[PDB]
Amino acid sequence: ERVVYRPDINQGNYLTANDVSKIRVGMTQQQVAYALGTPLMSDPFGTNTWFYVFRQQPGHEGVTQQTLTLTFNSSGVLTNIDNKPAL
Amino acid sequence: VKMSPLPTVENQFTPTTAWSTSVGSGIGNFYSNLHPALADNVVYAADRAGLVKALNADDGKEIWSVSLAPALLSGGVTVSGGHVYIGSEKAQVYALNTSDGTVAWQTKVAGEALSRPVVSDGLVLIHTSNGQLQALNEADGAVKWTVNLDMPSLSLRGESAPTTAFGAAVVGGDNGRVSAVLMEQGQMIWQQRISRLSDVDTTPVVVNGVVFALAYNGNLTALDLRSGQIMWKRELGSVNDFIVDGNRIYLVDQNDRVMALTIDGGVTLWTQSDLLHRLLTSPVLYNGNLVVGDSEGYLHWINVEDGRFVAQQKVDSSGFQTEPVAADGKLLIQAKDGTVYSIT
Amino acid sequence: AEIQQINIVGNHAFTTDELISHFQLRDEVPWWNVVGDRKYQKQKLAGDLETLRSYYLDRGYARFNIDSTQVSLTPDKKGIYVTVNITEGDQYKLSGVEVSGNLAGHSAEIEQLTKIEPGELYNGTKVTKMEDDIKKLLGRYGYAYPRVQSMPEINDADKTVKLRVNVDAGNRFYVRKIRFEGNDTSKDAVLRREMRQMEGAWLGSDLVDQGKERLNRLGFFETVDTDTQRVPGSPDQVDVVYKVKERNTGSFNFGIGYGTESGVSFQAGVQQDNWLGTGYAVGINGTKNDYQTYAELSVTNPYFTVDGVSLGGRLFYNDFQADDADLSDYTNKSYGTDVTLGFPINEYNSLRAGLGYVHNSLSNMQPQVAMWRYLYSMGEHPSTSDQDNSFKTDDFTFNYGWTYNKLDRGYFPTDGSRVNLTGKVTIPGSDNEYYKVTLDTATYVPIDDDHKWVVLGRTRWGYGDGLGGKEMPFYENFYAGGSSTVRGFQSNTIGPKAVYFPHQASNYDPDYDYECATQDGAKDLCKSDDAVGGNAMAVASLEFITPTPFISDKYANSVRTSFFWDMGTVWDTNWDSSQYSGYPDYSDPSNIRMSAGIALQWMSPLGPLVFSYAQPFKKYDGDKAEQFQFNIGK
Amino acid sequence: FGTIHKRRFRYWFCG
Amino acid sequence: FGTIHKRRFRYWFCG
Amino acid sequence: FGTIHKRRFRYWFCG
Amino acid sequence: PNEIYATAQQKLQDGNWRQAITQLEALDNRYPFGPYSQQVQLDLIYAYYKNADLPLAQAAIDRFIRLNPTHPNIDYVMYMRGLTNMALDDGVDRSDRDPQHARAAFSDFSKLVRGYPNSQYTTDATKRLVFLKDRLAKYEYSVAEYYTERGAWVAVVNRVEGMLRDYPDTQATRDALPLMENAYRQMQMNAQAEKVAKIIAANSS
Amino acid sequence: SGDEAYLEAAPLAELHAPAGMILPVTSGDYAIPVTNGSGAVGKALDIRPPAQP
Repeated sequence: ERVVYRPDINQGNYLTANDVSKIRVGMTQQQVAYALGTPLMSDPFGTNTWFYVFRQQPGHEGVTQQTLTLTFNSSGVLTNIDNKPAL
Repeated sequence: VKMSPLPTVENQFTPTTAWSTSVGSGIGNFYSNLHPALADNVVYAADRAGLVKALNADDGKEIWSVSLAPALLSGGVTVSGGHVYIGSEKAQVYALNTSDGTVAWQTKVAGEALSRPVVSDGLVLIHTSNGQLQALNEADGAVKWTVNLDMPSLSLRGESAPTTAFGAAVVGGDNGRVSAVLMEQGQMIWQQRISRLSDVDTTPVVVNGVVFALAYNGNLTALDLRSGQIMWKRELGSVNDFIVDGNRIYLVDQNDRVMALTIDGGVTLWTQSDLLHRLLTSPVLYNGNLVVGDSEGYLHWINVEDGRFVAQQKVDSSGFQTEPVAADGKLLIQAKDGTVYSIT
Repeated sequence: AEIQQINIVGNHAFTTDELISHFQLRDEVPWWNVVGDRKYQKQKLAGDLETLRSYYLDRGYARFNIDSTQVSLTPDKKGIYVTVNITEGDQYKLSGVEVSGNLAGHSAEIEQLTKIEPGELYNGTKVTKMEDDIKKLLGRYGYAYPRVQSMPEINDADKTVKLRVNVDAGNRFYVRKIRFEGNDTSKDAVLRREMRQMEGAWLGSDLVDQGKERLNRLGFFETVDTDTQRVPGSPDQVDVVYKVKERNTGSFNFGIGYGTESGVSFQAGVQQDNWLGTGYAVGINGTKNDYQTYAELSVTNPYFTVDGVSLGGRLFYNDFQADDADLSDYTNKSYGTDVTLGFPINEYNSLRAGLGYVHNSLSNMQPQVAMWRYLYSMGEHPSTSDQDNSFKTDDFTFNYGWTYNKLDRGYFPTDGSRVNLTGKVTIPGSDNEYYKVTLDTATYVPIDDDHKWVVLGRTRWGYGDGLGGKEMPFYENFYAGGSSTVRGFQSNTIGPKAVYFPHQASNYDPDYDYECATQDGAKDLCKSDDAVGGNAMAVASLEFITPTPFISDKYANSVRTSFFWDMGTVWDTNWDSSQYSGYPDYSDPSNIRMSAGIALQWMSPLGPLVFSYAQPFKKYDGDKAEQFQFNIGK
Repeated sequence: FGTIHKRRFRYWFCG
Repeated sequence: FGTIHKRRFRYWFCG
Repeated sequence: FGTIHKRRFRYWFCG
Repeated sequence: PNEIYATAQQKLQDGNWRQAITQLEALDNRYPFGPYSQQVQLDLIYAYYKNADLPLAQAAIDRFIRLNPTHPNIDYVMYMRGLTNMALDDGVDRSDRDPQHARAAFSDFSKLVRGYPNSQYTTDATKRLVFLKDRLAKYEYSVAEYYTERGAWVAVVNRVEGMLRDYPDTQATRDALPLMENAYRQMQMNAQAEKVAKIIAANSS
Repeated sequence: SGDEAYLEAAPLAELHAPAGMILPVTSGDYAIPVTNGSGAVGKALDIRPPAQP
């Protein structure tokens, strides 16, 4: 613990509880972008994978990290969803 | 750009002021149509402050006075029947009794009333600053009809007073369109353009059959009152009133030159540039000689036969801007300070 | 041409002159003073028309409309007549509000933020303020480009109006890149560490504004402004760009001379708060006379950690000889080390906690009453009849401090206040046992909405006392007078004056003046004007910052002119007026010195220059004035 | 900016 | 301050 | 009185 | 004109640039359409760049390039614009300062080498292009390094991904690949972390 | 002006793509085309403008 004031550090997309519920398999990546917003990170190394990260580091009272990994095939169809709401 | 110097002329006779007195604060530095008028051997005058005074034409003594207040009386003093009609900057047309000055009726008109009232066929005609013209009943004061003359974004201060002839009122406009309307219900017979170019017009006049009009920096034109088509044009322009008699036109132009033109084709007879850029008032005819004032107060009398000056007289220090009036052997001019001068 | 008359027709609720009084176009200009001119122009007519519209709208006249306006001019083209036709309509009161549309879950805040007192009169300015405040609230949550409209529907039976407002927050915008422009010298990390908006995160309008205001408070830049243009082709992506331009902060000067009053002089001075654009605060003062050898190095790293923890260190050495050759006159050696650690506890508050060591070596002090009180406090009993004495102390001090900084701007603040408390206390084992507290405040209250007229209240407080029977040493005394304190007085002269015992003066030469030299026949102790300062201090000043009456726009931001009124006194709380009756009472704080005058601060290329001229209208005996003063830094 | 007085040299640095 | 009797002025040496 | 404000010159010709 | 033009040429060869500005301006303002005017303006370009008149040099580049693009020595004007654009950019490393001047210099040299491959200045232009690319990559590396210090791991990933996208062959990008690895490790995505790790392993030697 | 700090800049070297994956696509806005090296450089290059009648 430290007494020094650290500002609120936020990173990534703002994943709410309802958009993660309405996202589903088999649906196209452009309408995924319409539903969820533009993903701030995507895989640059040859795979159509979108990384929806909800990173919050408020003060000294812990770090919260929800990551949603969306895998798209060559045609942009979402083939798999991977939601991890904790570290 | 410089005002011309005062011309030295040998006065054939020596005019004098029969009597003079002040009605109030007067028009002052403002620009207004307000001028005195004569009927029944008495003169009625007013100031911009709100004081309205009546004076006998022979002695110049006060007979009654009332205050309309700053009521800002803009329209000229016009007398007809038992009432006097004066327009105001506050869009009011006041009707005062000719006997004691008490108000007979007061009704708000649709716009700022600058033009001098014109009385005809039981109605009084007022042209407002916003272009549209209204006719008010002489007894009730209610507006009978309103005609919506168009208006450009920029115009000259002072609206044209309509002239009635053969049951139709011919009026100018700030867009250069002389308009003729019927007195019955205000419907429009014809309108014709006669003209940055402001194209503002002044009051027209009819001698017989043909209308005469003169727009500011436009054309002096002759139009038929029935058909409304133009007959002849001269490229002269003016905002002051002009007078017609015999076969000659007397007017003061844009640059305040005094000149005479014929009815038949508008050919000039003479022109005097001695009063160039001196702010002259509208010309009037008295004792067979043309009379004009200036902004310095020097009256100039012109012989109509060839334009020579016949008499020059220093009258008032404040100067003259409004319309002089002349009738029944008396001519009266109200200075900018409101002192009405009667000349012999 | 000029305005001959402004006329309003159809108005009945308000006087025509009262309506005109808000217009930039002036119907009349008074003769007894100059407040403008009647020069007509088209552009300001639209502004005055909009002002008239707003004036009718904020009094419940929702049905207000202007029928037409007629600009007209005299035939001689010198006068301009402007008239406006007015339909006032009835007066209405606001009967309620209704909110609809895609509120994006913020309905509980929107409805409360749009809540009204029932029966209140309609106000178009309040409607516009509500429209903008809804945008602010939605922008704080990342909805940087919302669609909001409000239309008034009017019931002509009930004489009331209803505001149906439609709100669509749109997409939540994310920032991908934050860019800095114009930082030619400042390191990018120096600007980037003042940020509160993080790259790769959802936007916060409050975060961007806080970053902008922290960059303003940093003081290294000027005209800091922001723009948040969208990334092309993306539903919700923005680039937030900070555009700044850099000033030459601080100054550096040196000087070498011969044969002056100080003899052969070599004086230098360094002060930069943004040293080489790295953010370090570096100060290198020093002089080398025949009488003084001085050097002071202070280096502070404000971001020793990424959280904003600062690590300052001050190293200094002072050696003063009152005479060159004989070395028997007054001598004062002073050297020490001072390292301090500061960290922020809040967005505007920071705390400092450091350790300070200082060594003072005194020899052949000239007898003075307060100084001798200090020596007897320390337990030493030297002889008062001669200038043969010596005293030497090593002091360890725990330096602490607290700073509150909510100023509008770093260099010439126009709003907010700054409070800076500094304190010291001696660690046990030190020779001196004392404590000191110093409080400095500066509050700026802007008089005008453009912040050109600002009133400034500066108060400077100081108090020190001994801790264990021993007294606070006189090298820690406060002084007043000069640019940094009450102006118009000679620098560091305000305060208690030394009282000299009749003593054998060292290296006495008959053709000079000495305060109680026994060679002069001084039977008793002397009243003098020699200032030694006091353990307590209270200085206050009120300044009225005004625009420079002759400057141009391009130079206005770097020149500050202000009228001021200074108040201050320095007094010695431990002085004994009973023992010394006829001599002045230096324990009395009621001798407040006052002055008023004009000051001119300038952000010159040679550094911040302050020129001042003050008249000490309240002045006491034994004190001298210096009306014109100037400072090389801040 | 630099100033040389009678056997006294001063200087100020800009930039 | 420090009184310089050799030069008749008070030398300010404090920081 | 020399001045070195990016140019070198004497403000008066002393002597 | 020539009676001072010859002396101006001799003295600009001699290096008294400060008043050489004055004689070249005296030719320019008195002979706007004179036969020597283009060469006088080019000499003004040279003296402006050699002197500390960098923004006056840039303005004169603008007012000469807008007057006549068809001048046969267009490559020299492009080269001088690139040189002065880098001169506004710049023993302490200053690559972490404002990179807009360096980016403008890179664009100027790139359009120079694309338009005029056979010019004598193209080799120096390409070497300066390499240096400017390295400097921009180092600026982006400095931003990524600060974001690693701060803890904005998404910002680190995006910045270094942009570095691979825009400056793939630079030493700063090769050095900042571990920043991508560390950011992926901190965000607990080992799938991307090991991929960046083997990117590094494929280029560490 | 006149500095030569750009001469000792590190030469560019393209990154090798390991098997089973593809490097991110390169933006061509910062590409340097290959050019003949038969030219002067640094102090050897003539900075003065070329003479013309």
